[PDB]
Amino acid sequence: GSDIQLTQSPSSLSASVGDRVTITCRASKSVDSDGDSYMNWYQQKPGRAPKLLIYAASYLESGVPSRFSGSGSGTHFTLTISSLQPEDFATYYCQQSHEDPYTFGQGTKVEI
Amino acid sequence: GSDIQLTQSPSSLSASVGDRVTITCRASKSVDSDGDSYMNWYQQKPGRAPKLLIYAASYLESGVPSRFSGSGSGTHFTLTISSLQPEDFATYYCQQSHEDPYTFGQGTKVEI
Amino acid sequence: EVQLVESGGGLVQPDGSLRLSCAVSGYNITSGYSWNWIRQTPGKGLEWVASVTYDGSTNYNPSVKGRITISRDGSKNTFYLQMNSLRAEDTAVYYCAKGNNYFGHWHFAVWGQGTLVTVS
Amino acid sequence: EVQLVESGGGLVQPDGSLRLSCAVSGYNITSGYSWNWIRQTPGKGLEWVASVTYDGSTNYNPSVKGRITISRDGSKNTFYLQMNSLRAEDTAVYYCAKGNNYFGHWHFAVWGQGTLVTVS
Amino acid sequence: TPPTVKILQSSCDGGGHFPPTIQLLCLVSGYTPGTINITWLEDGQVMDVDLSTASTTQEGELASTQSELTLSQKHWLSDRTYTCQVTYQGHTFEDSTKKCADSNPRCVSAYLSRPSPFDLFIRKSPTITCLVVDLAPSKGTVNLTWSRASGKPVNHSTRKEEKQRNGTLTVTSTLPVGTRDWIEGETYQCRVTHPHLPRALMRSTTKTSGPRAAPEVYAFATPEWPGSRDKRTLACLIQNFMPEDISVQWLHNEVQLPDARHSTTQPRKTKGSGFFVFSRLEVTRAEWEQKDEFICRAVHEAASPSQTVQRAVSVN
Amino acid sequence: FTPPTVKILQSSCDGGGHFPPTIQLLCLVSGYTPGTINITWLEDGQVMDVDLSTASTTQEGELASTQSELTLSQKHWLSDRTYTCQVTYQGHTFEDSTKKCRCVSAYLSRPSPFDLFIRKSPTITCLVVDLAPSKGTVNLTWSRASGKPVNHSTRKEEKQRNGTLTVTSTLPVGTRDWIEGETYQCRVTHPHLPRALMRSTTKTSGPRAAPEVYAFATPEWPGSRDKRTLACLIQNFMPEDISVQWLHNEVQLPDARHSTTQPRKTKGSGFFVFSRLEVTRAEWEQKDEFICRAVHEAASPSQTVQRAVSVN
Amino acid sequence: KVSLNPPWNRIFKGENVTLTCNGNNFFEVSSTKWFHNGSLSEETNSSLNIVNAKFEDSGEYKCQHQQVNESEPVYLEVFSDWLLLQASAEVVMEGQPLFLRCHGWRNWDVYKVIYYKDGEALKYWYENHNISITNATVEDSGTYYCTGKVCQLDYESEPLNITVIKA
Ligand SMILES: *[C@@H]1O[C@H](CO)[C@@H](O[C@@H]2O[C@H](CO)[C@@H](O[C@H]3O[C@H](CO[C@H]4O[C@H](CO)[C@@H](O)[C@H](O)[C@@H]4O)[C@@H](O)[C@H](O[C@H]4O[C@H](CO)[C@@H](O)[C@H](O)[C@@H]4O)[C@@H]3O)[C@H](O)[C@H]2NC(C)=O)[C@H](O)[C@H]1NC(C)=O
Ligand SMILES: *[C@@H]1O[C@H](CO)[C@@H](O[C@@H]2O[C@H](CO)[C@@H](O[C@H]3O[C@H](CO[C@H]4O[C@H](CO)[C@@H](O)[C@H](O)[C@@H]4O)[C@@H](O)[C@H](O[C@H]4O[C@H](CO)[C@@H](O)[C@H](O)[C@@H]4O)[C@@H]3O)[C@H](O)[C@H]2NC(C)=O)[C@H](O)[C@H]1NC(C)=O
Ligand SMILES: *[C@@H]1O[C@H](CO)[C@@H](O[C@@H]2O[C@H](CO)[C@@H](O[C@@H]3O[C@H](CO)[C@@H](O)[C@H](O)[C@@H]3O)[C@H](O)[C@H]2NC(C)=O)[C@H](O)[C@H]1NC(C)=O
Ligand SMILES: *[C@@H]1O[C@H](CO)[C@@H](O[C@@H]2O[C@H](CO)[C@@H](O)[C@H](O)[C@H]2NC(C)=O)[C@H](O)[C@H]1NC(C)=O
Ligand SMILES: *[C@@H]1O[C@H](CO)[C@@H](O)[C@H](O)[C@H]1NC(C)=O
Ligand SMILES: *[C@@H]1O[C@H](CO)[C@@H](O)[C@H](O)[C@H]1NC(C)=O
Ligand SMILES: *[C@@H]1O[C@H](CO)[C@@H](O)[C@H](O)[C@H]1NC(C)=O
Repeated sequence: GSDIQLTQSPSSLSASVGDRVTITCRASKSVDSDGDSYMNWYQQKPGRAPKLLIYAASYLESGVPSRFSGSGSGTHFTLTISSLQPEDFATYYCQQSHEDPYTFGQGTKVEI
Repeated sequence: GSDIQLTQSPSSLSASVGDRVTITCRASKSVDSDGDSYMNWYQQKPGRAPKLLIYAASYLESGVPSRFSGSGSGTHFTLTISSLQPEDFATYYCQQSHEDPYTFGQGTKVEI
Repeated sequence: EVQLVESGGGLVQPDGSLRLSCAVSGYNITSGYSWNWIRQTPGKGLEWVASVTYDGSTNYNPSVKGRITISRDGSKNTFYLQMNSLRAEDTAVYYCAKGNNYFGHWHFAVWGQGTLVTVS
Repeated sequence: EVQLVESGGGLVQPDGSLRLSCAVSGYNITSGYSWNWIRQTPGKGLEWVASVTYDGSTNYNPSVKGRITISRDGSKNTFYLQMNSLRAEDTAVYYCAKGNNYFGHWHFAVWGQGTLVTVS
Repeated sequence: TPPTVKILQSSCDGGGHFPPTIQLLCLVSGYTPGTINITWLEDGQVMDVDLSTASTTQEGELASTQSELTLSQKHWLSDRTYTCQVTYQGHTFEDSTKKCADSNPRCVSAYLSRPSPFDLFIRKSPTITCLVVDLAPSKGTVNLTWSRASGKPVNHSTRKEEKQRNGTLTVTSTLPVGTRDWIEGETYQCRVTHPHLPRALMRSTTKTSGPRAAPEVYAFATPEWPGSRDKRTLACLIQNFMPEDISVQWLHNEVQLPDARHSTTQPRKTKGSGFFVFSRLEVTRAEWEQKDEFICRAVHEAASPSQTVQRAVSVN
Repeated sequence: FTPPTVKILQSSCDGGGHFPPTIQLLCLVSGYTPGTINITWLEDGQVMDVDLSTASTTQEGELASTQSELTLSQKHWLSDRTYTCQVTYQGHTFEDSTKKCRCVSAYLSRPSPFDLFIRKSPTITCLVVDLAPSKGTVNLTWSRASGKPVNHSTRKEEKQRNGTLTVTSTLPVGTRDWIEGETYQCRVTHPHLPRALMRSTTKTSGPRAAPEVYAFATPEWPGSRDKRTLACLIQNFMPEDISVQWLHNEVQLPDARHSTTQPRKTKGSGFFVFSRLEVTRAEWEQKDEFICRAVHEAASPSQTVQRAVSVN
Repeated sequence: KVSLNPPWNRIFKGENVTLTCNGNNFFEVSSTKWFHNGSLSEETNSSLNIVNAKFEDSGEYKCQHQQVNESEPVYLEVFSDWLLLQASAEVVMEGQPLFLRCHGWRNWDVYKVIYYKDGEALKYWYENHNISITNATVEDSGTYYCTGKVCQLDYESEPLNITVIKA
């Protein structure tokens, strides 16, 4: 356990539609090198395949809506959604990509 | 009598082609009304009809180069010219348009 | 558009009478915009005389008011100026023009050739 | 494009040996975009295991390497993994993925379906 | 000979910081000499004479006079208009200055919608709208002034207040239009007036001028494919006209044909200085089984004696 | 003995605070006993020729007062560099310095299929605009999503007449990677940024659809007839990027004669573009087949598509 | 008791601040052991100084003279971004003045500034405007972001989940 451990906050949330909802995962040490944060964002679909959400901690892969917003600084990093949709119930993850081996958070599932 | 007595400044001038020149009609009272003075500046070529140059001291007439610039407020009222051409060397005028009767200057002729 | 033919300039005698004219090419002058008589004393200032609008509302220069009359003919589409009791100072260059307004404040974009009337 | 076929879930005794496979549908893997194996323990954490790219440059996890190896067949377009000496805690869900490069850092477009290994 | 006035002024340092005191030396030269009385004007009123420290340097007949004034820093940073005002030989020769800050203290944006010839030559009932953007939702009201150049009486306009989704407020206003006054090019102006305003933003417009030119028209249909025997398309050609405002329309079987079915290209000039624009519209099956005369029609000013040119078409 | 008193004055901003196109920097050296006086100026330390400045030493008995004016343009002050008028007097050194009291846009080219299919020479240009210059590094990174070692690109500059500098760069590409859609990332850096900018694209996505290309003829007018104009249509395809071209008698036809339209999508979710081309008289007396050819990806077999349309 | 000059706490990189705890040790019989991240300090006086801050010196901070009553864990916020609201105090008692301001990068010229009650565009003004709420009340908590005009581009600053303590 000599590497950076990843702690998400909160763990799971019951919600409703259209809500402006937010999560935060935390690291131990800061690796923000060259003005770059080497973090990525992930979603498994429960019973099915995983999915990258955001690469390079700010950039979305092609094929998503725009209702989603990741941010933060240092070891504190934070993802936000402005409006809930019926398709939004899954399990969600963040992950670092600077110093190998690459570490993971505990995971986050959303309820209603 | 109680007319707002004009003071064109200067009386006349000689220049070269391309000179950035500035000229003021000076008044006695303020015609700034609703934040607006009612003043137009003029010019007549020698042996020709006159020509209005800018209406309301802020709004151009059509078919002009943009190298000219009017200004001034209160009783000070100013025209600036950025680049001089030979076809500009003539006598120029200005007039208040606020309270009737409407008054006049002496005309300042520019030479090259 | 509108084109101007001043008519009625030359040598005149003082303390008499003179009817002016200025011929308009390209308008029905009863419609709108003011119709104006403007004077230029040579070597000297610029002299507004009088004005009549399309309805016939009429202003004069108060310095000259009491001396001069302005007439019109919109079937002919020409307006005139019967000036009487001339003076020695009336030797001047005469420009007819049309009024163009903004908020009760007027302007004359157009200029005729201007006609010199010299009293002799 | 590219499609993925994992293979080989089952029940094997601890401290034994087995082999894997990972079938590629749509690209000759020999030319770029690293070829990788992934663990996830269900109900618990996640694991990048190892990484081998097209020129044959390998990387492993230091806590785990010393008992497991990885093989490759790009002509059959299929790469594999022989496992050895496993304990009870290696019961997990196991994924296969495809590296994508960015500035010395790598990522997956591709996620497996995940196969279940359950070892006592 | 009359003098000319120029101002030479203090410099911010290598750190760009203002000096705590400001030395205002106005340099005055170039006059056949006489009596000289310089006054200083902060915002037009005569400043005190004691802080004016002048110097009269004259070289033969050339006199390079120079009058130093001394402020503190925030005296200048009060954004007041300061002035060196010489009186020469009974005349006055004056130079002004003011604190030079940044720019653009507003940049309000508004719009104006000159209407369609359809509402001039077909419907012939024009209503013009002037459309203000970026309106601050506040307390003090506006004073709108629709206005003219001919000075003749007006009808009643509109006023459309709405708080905007992105936070601000919106007001536009609409007025019906007479016909021939625009055809003879009457000029119009709606005017703002508000308590926030140190200025006022006004826009005016009239009929756009130029020479006049009549166009040339064709239109062409779709020779069918083996795939589609019922669904075809039309398109209509135009060229070489001035000035270039058009209402374009579509006629078939005394039906003003609908809109979102079709589309229409943009005003683009020709090398022969006319313009050229196109459009397009699909074909369906049963309509030609109904009737076959179709007109991409358009409204040009130099089209005559009804401001239009039409071209009825048929199949094959 | 008295040491000199050095101060700096400049030109003036007017009663609205505007801009003379030339600025006059008057370096004064007042209050000193005469002796050994030589004056210089240092623009960022660097010196220029001795004919940009002017001075008039005023000597008042035992005291003296040197003034020294330097005139440059406005744009040197708008260049925002530092000037240092300096005098040598008895070894004891006194001086003063003075300078003046941004954005970054970039683009990326998408080349023609002619350069891909027919000219067959892919060289991608990455485009940076608004280079308001500094003194530090502009370290750029052409980079790859696959990250194989790259070849070398172009590097050029130009001071624009609205003032600004620029850099763009052009790197050669292979073809087949783009045929397979490889993605790349040109990337400049700068120290003054709080954060930097990345940019990337590649060959487009979706399925593929071929178009319906046609072109037809015009009739004549009662006015004049020797100068007619033909045009080209296309419709209902995916994707959109197409070299369109013009062929007659083994001659690349001149570009500025024909006008094309913009890619708009059809209402039936395909795309459609049109064009235009004037003809004149004497060429139909020569020949009649003038080929508006184009290059769609799904065109067959060599991405070849035209209709040879003529007159009569 | 930490007396922070300036009482603003969230910063960019490479910046300077005055760090001062208790004024009851005004005569300072025992010196102050400051605790970056728990780690004991070296500052002789009872005032600590930062010039041109580092990211890695951030986070949990405490001090003490020699009494059991140790100071509070104070947490620090070094940044490198484009848009920043800027605050003084979050855990705010009732009836207190509240301080509200937004900040731009390297303190530059931003305009057309809307303050946001939790999504609702609560107050716009053309430029910056330091908002005061002189007394706290019940319905004041929330999560408040900012918007403005940056080099003609337009972004949105972070929203901050403000908690009110209610007595
Ligand atoms: C809050 O949201 C508002 C939504 O109402 C924003 O209003 C929008 O403002 C922009 C800029 O002012 C508008 O863009 C154009 O404005 C007019 C209107 O164009 C058309 O608007 C409607 C479509 O939205 C149409 O239904 C109308 O028929 C109308 O034709 C155009 O005239 C402008 O053109 C101007 O700029 C072009 C270049 O782009 C120049 O070539 C022209 O000369 C001209 O100067 C703009 O293109 C936008 O349409 C408008 N939305 C409306 C009215 O529906 C508002 O900006 C936003 N506020 C903030 C602070 O975010
Ligand atoms: C000083 O004058 C310079 C001389 O023109 C100008 O520099 C210009 O910078 C602009 C910045 O937009 C660039 O203009 C275009 O930039 C790209 C390139 O597209 C086109 O440029 C090619 C050559 O540069 C042409 O051969 C082709 O027509 C090509 O298509 C475009 O992306 C821009 O369009 C728009 O880009 C975004 C995307 O929508 C818009 O948001 C912008 O508003 C912009 O309009 C421009 O077409 C270009 O580098 C250069 N101008 C040209 C044509 O050479 C510039 O006007 C001025 N600069 C400053 C700082 O004042
Ligand atoms: C802003 O974020 C804060 C987090 O600091 C939120 O305040 C928290 O609200 C939750 C909701 O109950 C509480 O946290 C937990 O409460 C349970 C029982 O109430 C308790 O057992 C846990 O120990 C934990 O405290 C608590 O009231 C509060 N947490 C703290 C420590 O402040 C808040 O929801 C967010 N929103 C706003 C607008 O304030
Ligand atoms: C913070 O870092 C230094 C230290 O204050 C500042 O730079 C200057 O340092 C010199 C050295 O004596 C002094 O003139 C001043 O202490 C500093 N000048 C100013 C203007 O403060 C630097 O500017 C400060 N900037 C920040 C907030 O990062
Ligand atoms: C200090 O914080 C760092 C985070 O960078 C952490 O790894 C370490 O455990 C902390 N402890 C020390 C050394 O004070
Ligand atoms: C101008 O209007 C008058 C008013 O009736 C009319 O008598 C005259 O004929 C008109 N002239 C022209 C040229 O229309
Ligand atoms: C990959 O390419 C090599 C080299 O041509 C070839 O031998 C091999 O069969 C190819 N494999 C696949 C799966 O296409």
